[PDB]
Amino acid sequence: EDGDYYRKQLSPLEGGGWLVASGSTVAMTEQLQMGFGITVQYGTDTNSV
Amino acid sequence: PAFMLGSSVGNFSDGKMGRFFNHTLVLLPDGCGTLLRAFYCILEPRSGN
Amino acid sequence: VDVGPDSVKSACIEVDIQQTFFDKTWPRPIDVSKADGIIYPQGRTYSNITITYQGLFPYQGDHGDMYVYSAGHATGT
Ligand SMILES: *[C@@H]1O[C@H](CO)[C@@H](O[C@@H]2O[C@H](CO)[C@@H](O)[C@H](O)[C@H]2NC(C)=O)[C@H](O)[C@H]1NC(C)=O
Repeated sequence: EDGDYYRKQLSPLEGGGWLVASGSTVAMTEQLQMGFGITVQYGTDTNSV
Repeated sequence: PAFMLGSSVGNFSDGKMGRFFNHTLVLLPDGCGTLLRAFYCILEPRSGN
Repeated sequence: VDVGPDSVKSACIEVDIQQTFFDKTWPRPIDVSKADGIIYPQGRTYSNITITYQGLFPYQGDHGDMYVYSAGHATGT
């Protein structure tokens, strides 16, 4: 559900304590939409795409 | 050698550190020095002697 | 999304903790002038020329995390 709080106790190897989060929710649009991110890599490898 | 890599770290049942958590990877050599079996799956500790 | 077997009944072979024997030394630090384990430029190559490069390296002369493996106890065969 919306407004949910997440919390997990952590170990001293990462410093102990808790990792926490808060989350919210959004319902549908009629036409369900998607987000795309596109990133090319220039000279890292064989230029083959 | 064999290397196992992850993000979560936990301690064992007796208290010594060593468990890990969620998706993780390990590589395994075999074939007397030819076979590199590599994966990033999930472990499942066995509860025997 | 994979497939793979499982080995035996849940009864692990008896592993010990005897690092005291394993804590011996064979000191071998690294040397970049000996080119001791350095990544090559992953993107392109050059020839007969000297170039600066920003990359992932170890510090020169480190003593590292040397380990070693060994067999277990045995009696005869
Ligand atoms: C690689 O670079 C070296 C350094 O310049 C080249 O060696 C020199 O080449 C010139 C060419 O006339 C000579 O006059 C110099 O005496 C050379 N230097 C030494 C120390 O001998 C070398 O020729 C280059 N290699 C290639 C294949 O081009």
